[PDB]
Amino acid sequence: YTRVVWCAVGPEEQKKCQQWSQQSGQNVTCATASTTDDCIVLVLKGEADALNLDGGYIYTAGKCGLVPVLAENRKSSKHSSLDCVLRPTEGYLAVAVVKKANEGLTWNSLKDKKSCHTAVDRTAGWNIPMGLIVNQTGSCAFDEFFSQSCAPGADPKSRLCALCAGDDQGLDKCVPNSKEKYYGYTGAFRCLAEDVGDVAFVKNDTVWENTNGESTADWAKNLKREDFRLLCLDGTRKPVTEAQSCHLAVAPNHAVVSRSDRAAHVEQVLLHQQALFGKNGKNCPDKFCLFKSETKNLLFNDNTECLAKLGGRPTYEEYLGTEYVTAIANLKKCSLEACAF
Ligand SMILES: *[C@@H]1O[C@H](CO)[C@@H](O[C@@H]2O[C@H](CO)[C@@H](O[C@H]3O[C@H](CO)[C@@H](O)[C@H](O)[C@@H]3O)[C@H](O)[C@H]2NC(C)=O)[C@H](O)[C@H]1NC(C)=O
Ligand SMILES: *[C@@H]1O[C@H](CO)[C@@H](O[C@@H]2O[C@H](CO)[C@@H](O[C@H]3O[C@H](CO)[C@@H](O)[C@H](O)[C@@H]3O)[C@H](O)[C@H]2NC(C)=O)[C@H](O)[C@H]1NC(C)=O
Ligand SMILES: OC[C@H]1O[C@@H](O[C@@H]2[C@H](O)[C@@H](O)[C@H](O[C@H]3[C@H](O)[C@@H](O)[C@@H](O)O[C@@H]3CO)O[C@@H]2CO)[C@H](O)[C@@H](O)[C@@H]1O
Ligand SMILES: *[C@@H]1O[C@H](CO)[C@@H](O[C@@H]2O[C@H](CO)[C@@H](O)[C@H](O)[C@H]2NC(C)=O)[C@H](O)[C@H]1NC(C)=O
Ligand SMILES: [Fe+3]
Ligand SMILES: [Zn+2]
Ligand SMILES: [Zn+2]
Repeated sequence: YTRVVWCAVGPEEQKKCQQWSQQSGQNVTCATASTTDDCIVLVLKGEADALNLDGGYIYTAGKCGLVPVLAENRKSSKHSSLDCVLRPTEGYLAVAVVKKANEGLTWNSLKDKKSCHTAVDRTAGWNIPMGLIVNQTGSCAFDEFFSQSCAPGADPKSRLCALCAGDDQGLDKCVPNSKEKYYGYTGAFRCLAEDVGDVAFVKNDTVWENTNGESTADWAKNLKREDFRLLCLDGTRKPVTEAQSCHLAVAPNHAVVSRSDRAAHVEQVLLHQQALFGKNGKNCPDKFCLFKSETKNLLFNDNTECLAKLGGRPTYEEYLGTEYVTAIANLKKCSLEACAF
């Protein structure tokens, strides 16, 4: 049993995975697909074992029978005595971010503006904001709400992809993987930073991690936190320090999923793999770190301190929470219970 097949989304994740594979002595090997959905299909077919997923994708995976295994745990300030692996996860803050200089833009004036989304089907980038917008407008036409968008995974010729940029060669426009310039947390924040969009749907951490010298990347080098504002549901604008009083939702952390017949073994191997290449890993600062990919968030989020045990051996619904599961199901009616594949 002792060989885990990890699924990588896109060529950049594939490269990192290959490095991990070499360093793990082939205890981990690599399968690769173009999209997260395609990776879930590989796992369902038994052609890969596992991958780490945003909550929106956990919903897709879970409807198809895949189970949560371990969750991303970032650094916190509660349960400080417990080991990271045993410390309870605290979830992240889904936010809507704008430029301070874009004065008078509020939650209530988002119609017909330009939006930047992590990807279709993702928690902070899509399910939360679009679910909120569908409810408030009483309309399923979320594809006509914003004048233009970058929402990787949408129809490339549609307005929802109009702001996406693709790769260096301008290939792979609006593809839901790291090849797309504006993909994921960092890509969506870049879309806002460069004024391609008026609003970015990301998480609190993303803003902090890419401002005030935290990034060094060419587009982020010079970005200041005070130049950004958060949009609150009450129509107010707040500095990015008040994320706890001005968010769209609290999201369940990204988590590893696998088939239930492989979950126990995937868990065993990963706990060992992070002991070697995780935050305080025996071979991280010397050979390879599993949670570092130059602010690109490949395979895992770069802010992951460890993968933590779940406890309560939760179903995918228990992991996501009944509050969030029903929120997706209400949004999915616009696009009742079955596997998508
Ligand atoms: C978009 O609107 C949806 C419909 O109003 C809404 O779904 C509703 O969510 C609430 C709260 O999560 C559910 O009410 C629940 O209230 C308590 C929670 O403790 C439970 O005891 C009840 O059993 C009940 O589940 C509604 O049932 C649910 N409505 C429907 C028809 O599914 C979404 O939350 C809204 N989406 C967003 C993103 O806000
Ligand atoms: C919004 O996201 C921010 C980025 O994740 C986050 O700020 C981070 O908060 C932690 C503590 O919660 C800080 O603490 C770290 O640094 C100290 C020493 O400097 C260490 O002792 C800790 O172990 C820990 O590593 C981070 O420095 C800080 N990150 C940055 C770059 O500012 C906010 O807390 C988030 N806001 C909300 C409301 O959740
Ligand atoms: O919903 C019933 C179900 O809840 C489970 O707790 C949840 C889940 O496992 C956690 O990952 C999640 O963490 C947070 C999430 O962002 C959001 O739900 C928020 O409201 O709360 C957390 C952050 O404050 O919490 C979920 C419950 O809120 C239980 O583990 C499970 O036993 C129960 O059946
Ligand atoms: C690859 O996996 C094997 C099997 O788990 C590892 O070998 C084990 O090492 C552990 C931890 O030090 C010991 O408890 C076991 O006795 C070993 N088992 C066997 C059968 O070899 C190995 O350490 C892993 N290698 C890497 C680099 O990940
Ligand atoms: Fe997410
Ligand atoms: Zn809240
Ligand atoms: Zn349970």
